[PDB]
Order: sequence, then C-alpha cells, then structure tokens
Amino acid sequence: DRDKPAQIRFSNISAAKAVADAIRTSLGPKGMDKMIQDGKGDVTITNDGATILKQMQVLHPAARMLVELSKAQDIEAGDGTTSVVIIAGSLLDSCTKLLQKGIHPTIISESFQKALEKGIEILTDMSRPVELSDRETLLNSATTSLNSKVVSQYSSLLSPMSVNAVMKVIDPATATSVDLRDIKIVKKLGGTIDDCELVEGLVLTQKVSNSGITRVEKAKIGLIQFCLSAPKTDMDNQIVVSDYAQMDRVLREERAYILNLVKQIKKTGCNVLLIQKSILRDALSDLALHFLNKMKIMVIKDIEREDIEFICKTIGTKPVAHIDQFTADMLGSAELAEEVNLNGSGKLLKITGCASPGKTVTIVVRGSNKLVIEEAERSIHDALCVIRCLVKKRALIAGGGAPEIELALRLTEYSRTLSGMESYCVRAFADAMEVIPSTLAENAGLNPISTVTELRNRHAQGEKTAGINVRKGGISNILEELVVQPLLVSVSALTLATETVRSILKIDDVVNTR
Amino acid sequence: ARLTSFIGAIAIGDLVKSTLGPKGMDKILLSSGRDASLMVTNDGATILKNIGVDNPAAKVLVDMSRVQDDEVGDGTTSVTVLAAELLREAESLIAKKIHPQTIIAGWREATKAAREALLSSAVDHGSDEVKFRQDLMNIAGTTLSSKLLTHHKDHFTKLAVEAVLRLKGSGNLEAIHIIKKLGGSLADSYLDEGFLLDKKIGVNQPKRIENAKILIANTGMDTDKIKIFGSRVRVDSTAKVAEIEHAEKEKMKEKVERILKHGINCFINRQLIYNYPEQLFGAAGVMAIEHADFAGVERLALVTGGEIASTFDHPELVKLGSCKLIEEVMIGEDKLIHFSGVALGEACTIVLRGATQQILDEAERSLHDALCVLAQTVKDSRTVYGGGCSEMLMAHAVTQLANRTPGKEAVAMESYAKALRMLPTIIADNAGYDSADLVAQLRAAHSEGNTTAGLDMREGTIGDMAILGITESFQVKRQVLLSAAEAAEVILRVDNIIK
Amino acid sequence: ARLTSFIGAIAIGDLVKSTLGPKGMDKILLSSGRDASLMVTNDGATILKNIGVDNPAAKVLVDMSRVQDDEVGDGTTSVTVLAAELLREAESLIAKKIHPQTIIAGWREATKAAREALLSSAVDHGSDEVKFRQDLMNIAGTTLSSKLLTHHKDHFTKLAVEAVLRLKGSGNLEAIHIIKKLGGSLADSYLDEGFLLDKKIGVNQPKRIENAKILIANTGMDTDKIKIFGSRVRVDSTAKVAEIEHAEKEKMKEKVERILKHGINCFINRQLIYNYPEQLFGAAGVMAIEHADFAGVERLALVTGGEIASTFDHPELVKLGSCKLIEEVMIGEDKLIHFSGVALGEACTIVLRGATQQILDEAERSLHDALCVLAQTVKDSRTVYGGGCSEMLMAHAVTQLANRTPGKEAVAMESYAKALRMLPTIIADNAGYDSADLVAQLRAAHSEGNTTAGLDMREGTIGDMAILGITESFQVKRQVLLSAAEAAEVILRVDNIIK
Ligand SMILES: Nc1ncnc2c1ncn2[C@@H]1O[C@H](COP(=O)(O)OP(=O)(O)O)[C@@H](O)[C@H]1O
Repeated sequence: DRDKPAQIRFSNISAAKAVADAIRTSLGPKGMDKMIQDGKGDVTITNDGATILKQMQVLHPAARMLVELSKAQDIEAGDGTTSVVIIAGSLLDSCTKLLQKGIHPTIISESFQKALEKGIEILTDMSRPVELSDRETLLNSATTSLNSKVVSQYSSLLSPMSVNAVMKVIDPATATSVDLRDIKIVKKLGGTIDDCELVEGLVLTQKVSNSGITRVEKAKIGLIQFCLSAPKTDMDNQIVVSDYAQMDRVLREERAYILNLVKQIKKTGCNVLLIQKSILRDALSDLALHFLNKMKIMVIKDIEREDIEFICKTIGTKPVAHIDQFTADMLGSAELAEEVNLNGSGKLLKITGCASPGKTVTIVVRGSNKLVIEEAERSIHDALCVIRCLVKKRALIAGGGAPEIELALRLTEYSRTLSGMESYCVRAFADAMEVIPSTLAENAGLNPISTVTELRNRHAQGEKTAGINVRKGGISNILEELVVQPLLVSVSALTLATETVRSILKIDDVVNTR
Repeated sequence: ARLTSFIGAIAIGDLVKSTLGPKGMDKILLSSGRDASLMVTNDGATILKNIGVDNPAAKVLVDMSRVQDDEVGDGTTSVTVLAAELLREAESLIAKKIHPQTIIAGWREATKAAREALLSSAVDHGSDEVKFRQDLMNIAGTTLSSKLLTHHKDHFTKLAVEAVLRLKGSGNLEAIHIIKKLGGSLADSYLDEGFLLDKKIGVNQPKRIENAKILIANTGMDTDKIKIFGSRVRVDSTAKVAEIEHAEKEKMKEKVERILKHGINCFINRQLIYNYPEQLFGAAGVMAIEHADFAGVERLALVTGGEIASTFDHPELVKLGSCKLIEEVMIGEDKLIHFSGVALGEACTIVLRGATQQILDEAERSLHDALCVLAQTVKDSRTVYGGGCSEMLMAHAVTQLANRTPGKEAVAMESYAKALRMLPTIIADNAGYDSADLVAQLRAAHSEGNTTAGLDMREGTIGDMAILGITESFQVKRQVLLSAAEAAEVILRVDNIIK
Repeated sequence: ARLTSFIGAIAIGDLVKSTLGPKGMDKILLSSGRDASLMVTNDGATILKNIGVDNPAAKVLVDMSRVQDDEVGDGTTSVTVLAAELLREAESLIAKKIHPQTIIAGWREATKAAREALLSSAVDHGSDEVKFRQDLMNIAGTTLSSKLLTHHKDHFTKLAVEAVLRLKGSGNLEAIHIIKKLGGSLADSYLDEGFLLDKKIGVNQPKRIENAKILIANTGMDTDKIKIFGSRVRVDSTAKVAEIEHAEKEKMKEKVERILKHGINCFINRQLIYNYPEQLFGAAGVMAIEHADFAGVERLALVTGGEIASTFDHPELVKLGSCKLIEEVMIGEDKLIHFSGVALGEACTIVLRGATQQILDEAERSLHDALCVLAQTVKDSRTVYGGGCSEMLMAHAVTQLANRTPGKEAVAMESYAKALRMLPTIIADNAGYDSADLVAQLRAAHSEGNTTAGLDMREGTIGDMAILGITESFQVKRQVLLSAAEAAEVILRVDNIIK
C-alpha cells in the first residue's frame, strides 16, 4: 500500500544519514583523527575517508550503494572521495522534507536532473581553458598544480621525480590517456634514492647463477611454462630399504631419469630456462643444476604473474604450454644483459631493450630504511594521477567554497525565474549546496553563518571575489595562493551524486527476500 | 468461512501492481543463503519466476501466468491484476448472499458481450506498403515504451523492423536467431548477410581454407562403434595401458586418414574432441571445430536442407551443403567465423554491443511479438487503439447490455464492468496525475459519442489516439481477457476446505 | 477523525427501520422509576417523542423530524430513514478522499432533477363528480392501510369521507372538531347535525328550558371588579369573617338578580363557580354550566360570529347568538347537552364508541390529511401513484442526468440515486418476500419503458398501479425530499470537534 513503502523509504533515508554522519569531521587539511579499533584489540589512527569507508562493514542496501558510489568515484576521478557522501546526505535530507509535504518522486527527479544540467553548464561556462600543445605551458601547469598537495619539503623532494615522470611524452595530446595501461614502477631496497632514471626494456632483481662467465645474448628470456616438478611417490617407502638394490634404483631414478628430459629439451637452440615462484616445490634436485652448469647455465626464479604479463606485453609475445610442441615461437630480443650493482647492496639487472615494438618505460626508484620509498611512490602516484586528470580535459578552477555559493545563487535565481510546481523542488537544491564552505569555516575556527553570509554578499556584489583561507585564517583572494583543481573532479562528482540520489529515490515498494 | 484462499490470491496480485505503465516503480530482490545478492528489476515476470509460495490458488495463478507468458508476449501483470480485481469483487458479491451460479452466468454474459464488442470494433485500412510500415513502427514504439529509457531506442527499433521485414511473409521461427555479446558502445550496430559462431579454438590452426564445403561427419571416437580396434583392460599387470593407448592412437589416426581421403577442408562437428586428435588435425592442416552449441548446427542444417549423419549410418544418403566465402574478420572484441557468400538471406544474426545487460530477453520478446503480428496480419490487418480506449468501450458495452435482462445476474455484470474500468486508473496513478478526473472525463467522452478518445502521458490531458499515432495488437487483448475469465471461473468455483 | 456524530445520527435511524410498510414490527417501551409500565406501540413518532438523547446532531434531527411531523401529518420514519441513508452514503463518499463541496453540488443537482421529474409527472383527469370521490376513497384506503387491522375500516372511512365532504370547499379548521369518548362497540356510529359538550353538572337542576338564547356573561365573582361591595379583614378579632361572608353573599345575590332581570334561561360560562352560587342558581330555576373546556366556547363563538364579554366591558356591543331546540338525550353511556335546531352545518362532532384506545390521534391525522388534500386540490387535481413508483422514476431520472456532466460530482449523484432506491427494498423485506428480485424486476420494467409499474402486497408480484386503484398526495413527497435534503446539507456541514 502506502504505509509500507513510506516506512521503507524513511528507514533507508535514516540509514543513509547515519552512514553520512558517521564520518564528517575530516574534510580539509585541518581535519580530526580517528582511532579505529580492530576485533582483536588493536587500534589504528587514521584520517582518510576512503580507508574508513573500506575498513568498516555493515549490511544494508543504502550503505552498499554508497560504498559502491565512493569506489566508483575513487576509480574514475581519484580525488575528493568524501564530499560526494555529504552531497548525497544533503540531497536526501532535502528530499525528506520534499516528500513530507506530498510531491511525486518523478517531478523531484526531473527537477534534480534539470538542476544538475544547469549546474554543469554553469561550471563549464565559468571555467577558463588553457593550452598544452607545447612543453612550457604543460610544465608550468604541472608545477602550479603540484605545489599544493603536501608540505613544502616533501614537495621539494618529489619535484625531481615529478619532472622526471612528466617528461614521458608519448600521446600527442589525445582525448584519453594510457598512464594506467603500460606502467610498472618497481621498488628496490638499498642504495641512495638520488640514483633514479627512466629505464626501458625490463628490470629484474634475481641472481642468475654463480659460475664462470654469463655474458651472452640469447633472447634473454626463456619462454617455457611446462611443469618442472619431480614425480612424487605414492607413499613414503614402497618396500624395505637396508642394503643395496633399493639404493641403486632410487639413485638411477634421481640421476638417470630427469637428465634424459634435460637432454631432450636442451637439443633445441637458445638454452635458456627458468621457473615461477617456489610456492609449491619442496626441494629442487641440485644434481640437475650441477649437470646444467656446463654448456652455458642461465636460470631466473622468483617470478610472479604480473611480471609475466608485463614481459609478454612489452616485448610482444605469447606464452606457450604443453610438452608436445615442435614449433619455434618462443624466441625474444637479443641486445645486452649481465649487469652489476650500482655501488651498494642488492642485486638488480636492467635491459634497455633496443629495437622493440613496445616503448614501455618505467621508473626504478630506491630508498633507505623503508621510510622514503613508499612516500615517494605515493607522491609520484598522485603526480601522474593529477597529470592524467589535467590532460583529460583543459578546464580548471579554484576551490574554497566560492563555486558552491555561486552555483547556489544561480540555482536560486533560476528557480525564481523558472515557472512551475517543480521550481520548489529546485529550491531544495538551492538549500543543498552551502555545506562545504560551512564545514570548512567550522573546522577552521570561525563563525560559519557569518562567513557564509559574507561570502554570499560578496558574490552578489562583486561576482568573483575571494573564498576561505586556511593558512592565514581569514578571507583572502585565491589568485595569490598557488592552488587549483580540475573541473572534472566536480562535474563527475555531481553527476555521480545525482545518479545515486535518483537510483535511491526510484527504488521503493517492498523489499522481499528468500 | 472462505477467505484464506481469496486473500492469498489477492495479495499476490498487489505485489506487481506498481509495475504498470511506462513510469513504473523499481524494487530490489535480496537473496539469502551464503552470499546476499542485490539487483534492480522492472518487470513482474522475473519477480514471479524468482519467488516461492505455498497456497494452492496462488500456485495455480502463478502457473497460469507462466503459461500465458510462454504463449504470447508480456501478458503476466495485466491478467494478474484483472484476476485479483475480479476475485475482490466476487468476494463482496458472495458476502451479500448471492449464489455463485448467477455470478458465473453474469460473468459469462459480460465476457461474451466484451468479445462481441471487440470483434465488431476492428479497423481494416491497410492497402499500401507505407501503411503497414507505419503500423509496424507504431507497434514497435508502443512495445518499446515500457521501461522509459530514452538513450538508444530509434536505431534499435529501425534495426528490429529491418530484421523482421526481410522474412517477406515467410512462416518460420528457426531462421532468425540472436546471440548474447557485450562490449563496446550502445551506438554501434553491425549489419551482415549471415551468422556467426560463439567459440573459437584459437589462432594456432591454419585459417587459409579454400573451396567451402560443409561436411557433417558424426564419427565418434569413444561411442563404441562397429569393429573396435582396441580392447578393455585385464587384471594381471600394469602394462596393458600402453597397449590401449597405442590402439586408441592408431584408431584415431586411421579415422583421420579416412576423413582426409574422403575429401574435406573445414571440419565441423558437435561432439567432444580430446586434445590429441585436435592437435593431430591441427598438425595435418585441417581446422577442427569443437564444443558446439545445441542450436547452431541445427539452424545451419535446417536452412540448407541438411541433417546430421545419424551417428555414422548412411554417409552417401545425407545431403550436404556448401558455401563460397568463409573467413575470420576481427570485429568488435572477439574473432568469430563468418558465414557469407550465400544466396539465402532468411537466417541472419545481428551482433550487438554496449555495456549493459538484460537486453536479449526484451529483444527476443519484441521479435516474437513482431513476427506474430506479421504472420497474423498477412492479408487482413487488424489493429486497435491503446492508451485505455478498448477497455472503456468494453465497459460501456457491458453496462449497456446489463439493462434489459430482468432477474438477478445484473449485479455480476455491473461488478465486471466496474472491475474493467480500473486499468486506466492505475496507469494514471502510477504517473502522478489526478486519475479520478481523467477517468470521469474519459467516461463522459465515451458516453457522449466518441470512440476515439484517450489519455496522454506526456502532459496528462485528454486527446485523440488516431492523430498522435499509437496502436497495439488484436489477439493479445482477447487472449488476456479469455485467460482472466478462465482463471476467475476456476478460482471462484472453489470454496471448500483445503484437504 | 469525524465519526462520532455520524454514528450517533445513523444509529438513531435504525431503531424505527422495521416500522415501515403495512406489515410492521411491534416493540415495547419499558419505563423506569417507581412503577414499571408496559405498552405496545406501532409508530415511530410516539417512540421518538418518549425518548431522550444527548448528541447535538441527534437532537437537531429529532427536532426537525418533530417539526416536519407537526407540519405535514406523518412521515417521520420515512424522513429519518432517508437522512440515515444519505449520511451513510456521505460517510463512505468522504472516506474516499472527496471534498464536501462537490458532494453538496451533486446532491443539489440530484434534488433539482428529482423535483423537475416529479413536477413533469403529474396527472390531471378529474372533471367528474365521481372522480374526486374515488380519489378521496383511494387516498383514505391507502392512509388507513398502515396498521393492518381488518375489523372496522370501511365504515370509518365512509364516515370520515362524509364528514370531510360536508365542508364544500370551505377553508376552515375550527369548525369540525372531534372529542374523546370510549364505551360500546366498534360497529356503532352516530350521526347528528351538531356538537355535544363534555361535562354535565348532574340531574338535580331543571332541564326544561324554552326559548334558546345564548348569552355569554363574563361576570367574575372573585376577580375584583369595579365598586367592591365587601372589604378585607382587620387584625383585632375573629368576627369580621362573618361580615365578609355576608357581603359576598349579598354581592352574589345582587349579581344573580341582575342576571335574572337581564333576561336569560340557559346560563353558560367558563369560569370557576363555587358551590353556593351554583346551588342558588339551581334553586332559582336557571341551569348553570361550569368547568368548561378551552376550545368549546371558542368554537361556539367562532361558528356563530360571537365573542367573549371581555370580562364585563361592553355588554351592549358583543353580538350574541340563539338556537331553537336544546335538550339532553341519553345516548351511549353518558348524558350530554345537544346543539340542534341550527342552519349552520359546518361544525359537527361525531361521537365514537368501542373498547379500544389510540384512535383519536390517527383519526385527527387522517382528517388533517383529508382537509389538506381537499384545500390543495380545490380546482387542480394533482395525485401520484404509490407502492414504490415515484422513487424508482426519480432514481432513473437522476441516473440519466448523471451522465453528461464531466467533472467530479457524478459520484455524488450516483450515491444519491443508490440511496433513493432503498425504500421499496425495506418495504419488501418487512413483509417476508425476496426484495432483491422484486427490485431488479421493477428496475427492468422502469428502464424498458413502463411508468406504471408497482409491487403488490397481497401476493408479492409485480403489477399495474392504475388498475387496482391506489394513490397518495403530491406535496407530501416533495416536502419530504426537501426536508431530507436540508437535513443532509445541515449535518454534512459539521465535521469539527464538539465545543
Ligand atoms: N591549500 C588549501 N586552501 C584552501 N582549501 C583547501 C586547500 N587544500 C585543500 N583544501 C580544501 O580541502 C578539501 C578537501 O579536503 P580532504 O577531504 O582532506 O582532501 P580530499 O578531498 O582530497 O580527500 C577541498 O574541498 C578543498 O576546498
């Protein structure tokens, strides 16, 4: 009937509001910390919203939908994964009082879609475009958008890695980017972090052997995937062992059995073999390794699946399996190998990979004490992420609360100008846009209502004036502070929030189960 | 008293009451057990199929709805709502101390009057090609206007019309077959003159095959045919396995030599082929196809007059087909075997793209409705108006007929006419407009003398249905009414205890 | 919510619902207090008059019903049932989320349509002397057929007809007056040309009085007139009482001498006469009449053009009357004063006998209805058929009018037409026959085209009302409908809390 769907909608709205209010005092650089307690008694201090959203667990359709929305927002854009929850909560709080009066959800959804389209068009018409066909303007935009993510010393430390990673000019200013398609940043322990340089081909870190000379050029990779494990017995001891007889049998089975397979395999050119991880093999027979020491020995272990996928994509080959194989589709490229250490500990080999169809290049970073390596990794990750976000479009704008107030005033004037019963619903959107500046003013340590009123008055008087400052603690113009953000991080977020609100509003009736 | 089965059958009809009209309500179906799934649906058939009841009348109604859905198109929610309303009216009629025989007689008379009014009100002005074209276009537009998804409807409608119009009045249902394939964009449509497969062995086998000639050889390697070259196993030692393997290898090599000397280039089959015979065929130079579907070979042999070899019986009696051009063009995101170079344009398969699901079911339903309305109106076009026009006329005819029969069955006809005037009310209520005023205006317009009057869904007004352009089928409404009357007569006749 | 006043007003109408039709149900009215009385009644007016409620709406309805009763004659039960049905329909109409303004508009339209249909359906064929006679006979027979007492109806009907026909189209209500007297048999009717008294002083006074001459002398002996012959009492001793008594005696003897010298033989008055002046008048030879009624002398002076003496004011200005023959004939079981020998046959009083009670009320009601229908149809005869014929026609007219008005007030007219088709159902149910089949047959006959179709109470069939011979009044039904509509509009406008 009508009471059951109304109660279901009220319960869903209450659950969504509780989920949104469980975390709210964390937006901005001056956010509060939270100590999450584990099930065993361990406590962990954190302040990121994504970690708290992915760590906690709760069974509810609205909570699962919000988690999926946050995950999609973090995957698509990559920044600002906490404002969408507040936007959805404000929209649901507005829809609550909209439905309390007696309005059909179809008109409310149409008004929300119209308001979203108007806000998107206003954000696109207000933002200013830039250029990026050359390298000077691109480097200027990079150094202008990179000096506002972390602290000053960390920024100065990551600037060399940033300008080394931004030099990867492969796509000639296309529509989309492939920064997540052919990038494999490895990590190496030991040495100095200053010894970093872009490396093509392939980089490994496992010792080949320990014999005489191993400086050859035979494809430098063994395309083999068949089983190399020893045939396991049916039980411990099949018979009674004491004197000879049984000793000679096992001796011949250990010496004159796998050696025949090694001989029949080594009859083909390019004697390069390897193996994957030693997660299922108990112990490898060293007699086979001693017999393989002659006529050139080359073996590399500790190989994962991602390494195989990277090698099969950079070179441009396909692995083969099975034993009955009389083809010749397993060779590679021969150029140069056999590398030594770079004045320090830790074995690491590099291959530049000359004359190869795949121009994939990675960055080999280092560090010490496992303290500046992960930080630099996260820094270059955020760097290439914001670089891809900037190269995806061309529009940019500054943050602080001014665009939110501008959009709220525009929606208010549009609802005042546009006629129809839906305009009231549009007015609800006008009351669901002044949450970020109020939260920022509350977290800064000033009066939020007075600051919001002053910002609204300044926007109504001189259009584009200033916003909300954090370092100084007042109202200063943003043009002096080097801080900007792309337009996609707002447009995509607003569209996703509107879609989630429409999906959670269109779902009602009864919730049957099995 | 009798009330348990009535309530159980009425409550099962109110669950999908909000799923009527183009602007319907959505709901989720939470699953129990180990992993709790979550999905969004917008159709009553999927909800009725993925549910479990225990009442006898409810089970009978569910079975009848499933049978009707398997028969015609999407006739499951309307018949259920009509049966629920009829049962709710019959409960109040019985509560007023009325014998069920008079109610059954009145319902039969009302059904006969409605059928007569529907048969006497049928248009027949289709003596041109453009008339049939616009009629099919309006039918497809009315059928595709049930989910309210304005993204890619015109192109899909035109593609379905072009695919269903190539039959040229040919009565067949095994020629046109659709497949399931995702990946790409919604604005991508590929047109071809043949069909594709659904599985590829790889690329290691040679793809250069000339002189296309289909040869269906049902030679089984593990079905125990005549003259077994091998044997079983004994109980003496563990050396007979090698002999069995050698016998199987020589038998399969003799079969390969026979199939090579028989003359073949593109070997196709549907049995289970092991790795050794497949590798032997690949090394010989003949491409072998394994793991075939249950309807691909059948539809391939039906359109060419061929048949299976009857598990190797008469190799010189089964007629075989041949083609001209067979290649493997990389289209979309998968490599399939093409079937071009033929003169038979009856069997076609249009591949689809996009990043969404739950489309093949509605596509097949629309194609079924289209070919049904094409084979029904081959030379006699019979279409009626929609938007709540035939129901009002039927109710008016029933009310007019329920006035010259003195006795006691007039109350049953009045209840039937009252229950028949409820679908437009629910349709208008599901959108968000005043249903009472619209229903009153429609009734006044129908009583004043206007057989062409309907309601609008874009603005919520009352206009003409023959000016905008909207129609539907003719036998669908008749079958719906017949099924509803049969279900009502079956359920109402039961009132005793459930033993 | 609003439901208390509605239930209180509906429950008050179901108490006398079984008191409709000729075959009504009887009930007892047990009284409390000191002596528990027991009586059997068969009318809703006596039940509603001897009852006490506390609801404001119920009190207003009871007051309106009593006013309408005292105005028209009979119809309290009918208007109460109609108001109860209207309120029961309005409650269900409001419960369906309908504004009361549309309901009021629909009720007004239905009332206007019913009034128009009643005014357009009126017979007027009475240009003969026997036509009015048979119409009055049928009206009296239909009015007297409400208690089902087949013992002495034809003679009483003929007597009432002969008494109401002697007026000869004279508009007056103070001439014909009835009295209450029991004793004798039901088959005893006395006819006279005058009226009688109601009290006799005795037989000791001389009854031989010649030369009849009415002299109204309003000479008061204890009203303190002009020139008091006596005085008051002093405070000194107990000897002035004898002086006051002697003064009163000489004053009354002087008044007797004056009334004797003025010329009189039959002294009549209405004041309080003591024992001493009465004995003095009896010993003198003049019969004095004391303890008169409040309407006998008034009617006697009205039919003769006389008036009271204004308590001794102008004795030479008030015109007096005279008779010819005045005697005392012992008739029945009491001696009364006769009033014969006059030429004015307008004032007559027919004495009744028997051993039963509760007859004067129905007799006066029948006489009121008769003189009302006589003064209304003095030259324009307007009569309608009974037995449930006008209500069906009004309901059919309302249903036909509720079909060309698009909007939202059609449901109110439908509810009004449904509530209007319930009196014949209750009438048939009170007898013991199948009411549903009879109502359906009557509706079918009225819709087929037969304005003269009614139900029979002797056999329970459907026949013609113009062949058997049954009619009623015309303004009674219109007044009943108007009062019911007014009461419904008054009660429906109240929905707030009782403060
Ligand atoms: N330098 C700055 N000056 C003013 N406001 C800032 C600055 N840096 C960040 N902010 C504000 O902080 C908000 C984001 O805070 P937070 O949630 O901690 O980061 P994220 O959204 O990337 O998770 C933004 O809305 C932005 O307005």
